[PDB]
Amino acid sequence: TQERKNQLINEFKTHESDTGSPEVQIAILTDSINNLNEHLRTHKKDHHSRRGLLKMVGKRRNLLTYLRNKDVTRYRELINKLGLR
Amino acid sequence: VMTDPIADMLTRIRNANMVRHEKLEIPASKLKREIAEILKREGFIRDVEFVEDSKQGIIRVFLKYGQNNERVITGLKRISKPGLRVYAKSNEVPRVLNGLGIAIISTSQGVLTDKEARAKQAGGEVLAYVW
Amino acid sequence: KVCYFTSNGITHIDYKDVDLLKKFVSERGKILPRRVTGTNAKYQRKLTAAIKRARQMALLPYVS
Amino acid sequence: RIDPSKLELEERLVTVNRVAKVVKGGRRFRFAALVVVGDKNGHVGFGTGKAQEVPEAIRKAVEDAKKNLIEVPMVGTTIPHEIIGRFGAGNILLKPASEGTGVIAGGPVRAVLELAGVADILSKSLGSNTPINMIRATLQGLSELKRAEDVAKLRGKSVEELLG
Amino acid sequence: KYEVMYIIRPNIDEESKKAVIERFNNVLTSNGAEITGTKDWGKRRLAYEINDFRDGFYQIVNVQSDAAAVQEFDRLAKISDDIIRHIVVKEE
Amino acid sequence: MSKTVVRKNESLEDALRRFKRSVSKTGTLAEARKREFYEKPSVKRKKKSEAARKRKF
RNA sequence: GGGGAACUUGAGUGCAGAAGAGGAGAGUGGAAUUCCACGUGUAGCGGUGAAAUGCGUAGAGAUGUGGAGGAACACCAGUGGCGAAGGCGACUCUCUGGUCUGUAACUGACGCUGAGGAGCGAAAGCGUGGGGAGCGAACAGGAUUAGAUACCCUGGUAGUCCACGCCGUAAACGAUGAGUGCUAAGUGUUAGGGGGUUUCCGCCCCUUAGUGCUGCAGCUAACGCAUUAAGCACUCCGCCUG
RNA sequence: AAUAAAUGAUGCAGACAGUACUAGAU
Repeated sequence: TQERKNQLINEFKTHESDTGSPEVQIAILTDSINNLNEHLRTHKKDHHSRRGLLKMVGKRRNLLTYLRNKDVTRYRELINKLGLR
Repeated sequence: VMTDPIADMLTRIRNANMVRHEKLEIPASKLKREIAEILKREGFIRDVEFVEDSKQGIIRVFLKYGQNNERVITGLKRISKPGLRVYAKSNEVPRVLNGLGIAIISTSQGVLTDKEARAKQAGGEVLAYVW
Repeated sequence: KVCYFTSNGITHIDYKDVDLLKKFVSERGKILPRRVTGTNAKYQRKLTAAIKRARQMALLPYVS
Repeated sequence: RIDPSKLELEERLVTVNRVAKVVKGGRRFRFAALVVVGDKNGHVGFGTGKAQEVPEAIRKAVEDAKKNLIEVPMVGTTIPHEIIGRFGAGNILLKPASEGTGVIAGGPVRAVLELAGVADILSKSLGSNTPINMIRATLQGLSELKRAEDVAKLRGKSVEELLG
Repeated sequence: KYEVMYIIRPNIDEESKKAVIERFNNVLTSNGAEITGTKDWGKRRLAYEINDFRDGFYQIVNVQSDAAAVQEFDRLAKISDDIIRHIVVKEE
Repeated sequence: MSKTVVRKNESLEDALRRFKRSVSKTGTLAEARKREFYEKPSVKRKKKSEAARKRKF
């Protein structure tokens, strides 16, 4: 912790202090969901973590829809960069 | 969310009347300013003032009690709700309590009361009643 | 009454404090209640944790 | 304010219900009297009374109603505006009518409106048909009425400025 | 940061106690766990009885590892008869 | 049982006087006397909120 | 309503901290029950309103030592805490979810609800393989009763536990759907923040979210609710029509 | 020299009707 977030921020920062950055939030949610699935592949019975992952995925989907409705160029760029297929 | 500013404005005013308060604070939208000025010129309110601040702007309303203990605005009620819109024509413009009250109606040419709309031969959203 | 941790401004109990845990635990060994010890809820929870760890590390008895 | 009872009144009863109180010996029967007292010039009142006899209960109800009179506007022999009373699950609406319609209401509301001096009113009960609650809701609706001149004085405007 | 405290059986000579201490320290450093602090309370009377002893030697060690030498120390102490009790706690 | 503390140079009932008073601060009267028959978890939990607050004991 | 351009109060990210029985996984624990072995030791032990069935002279119970195994975690414990709900209470550790505090730096409406659908889901129950200390449906026996296929007592299978899967029901209740705004007060309480003297200990005031009691207006058929509404209003969903 | 207040768990009691019953007036 405190390394993956900083790296993703430095990578997806459009401005010097751009931290809202729907793209940054999406990247953070993606990495968190991946880290969560890493341990869910073993502790299959942790349903509360599954609910948290569902919440994160809902946030991700809402952000993706907003970005697509706002700027399709940046939406496609984020797609090509992250591979969120 | 809140789904509408106007209905909450009217209900806040109604609660203020019930409690016999003297002031209020509202985000003061343009239509709210218009309704407040209409009520002012209609004698329902003592005085109204606008407070344009940085956040959004605020408006203060001073409830009126002309006599010992009497509520000028006995009751309010909204009609054109967000989901059931009401549009009235010039010939169907209603009158509140045989012309005793007043109902606000946004028309093709500015926001006007029932009598003003009847005189100008217009119609539109019946967005509130007053008794 | 008056609490001890607040009066002393102390920090994490540092369960090693066998004398403090002793004087805060009943003579029999049972954990004294909050209404008698005068401590706050947070300090009482930390006290329970510390006394349990101590009992686990043979620093205080289970039965007497 | 309280209206004085020194006026000519057309006291008229509505119903007399017989109640019973249970005791070791048995049921004790008492009579409950409902009466509406008022004049046809815009003043009326409601009262009730209880006693082991019919005439005594009637007298008590009349005496109580005398102390509970109320004034009602008489704009054009009718009401200035429509209104509804909602006293205790009893909903009754009252609409103004033309000069030739007449009083239209169920027994108690009709009696109250007649004894009040109003001749042309449209009514309809939308709740329980209990006479006590009917009378209470009618009285409440009549009390919540407002006069044109009173409203003009209150809102700092002229009568014509409101009527047109 | 992590903290480690364990108890050694009393019937052990000083040289054997030191040898066991160095053995467990080497075990901890098997991954590079720096020993940031050590403390030896010495001979203390246990509040309650254990397998065969009423007293023992208390040993404290401060460590900053990756939770692997921790498990090594745990499985070694649980097996070795030199140590009787032990617990690892986070100093956070 | 009151405690392991010994007292001598008193009467026979002087010891019982302090026995019956010191036995209150031990579970001999509550912990070892309540568990004579089972209590369901619900009533088990409600019993504390009732007694420890109402001060019926 | 659609399209275009700006804004932060709504919404969310970060910054420094805070609590919690939040979940899954691994290890550890000492009281207490049962059994076993041994030393001391006799005539009873256990039990009911009373009694008996039961165990005991092949030596019981009790006492003392040691071992074996299985479930739960006393005191702390408190309408205290967490969780969306069921629910979660010993200790240590690995992997993890959400929440609150000042947010103002950041994007600038990205928000609420949600038919259908998916997932989760007390206890009981079922299937596979283990395990079984106590408790204990069915069952056997001993009592009471006119009768007792019960309430009491003695034993006691499945079950209660573990890994996987299935079932998807409860008074699953606060018998009160989710979100937002407004609407007197006193009152304890949890985790925080700011201040008025004090380095403090501590007193007071203010301000956040949650948890409890009494109470104005208001609502209600009454009971009662009352800033955590069942008050005053808006949006969406499920349900009701002797 | 003084001197203490206790202790509490009670076993049994099954049924009663089909059709019946009071009013009061300005």
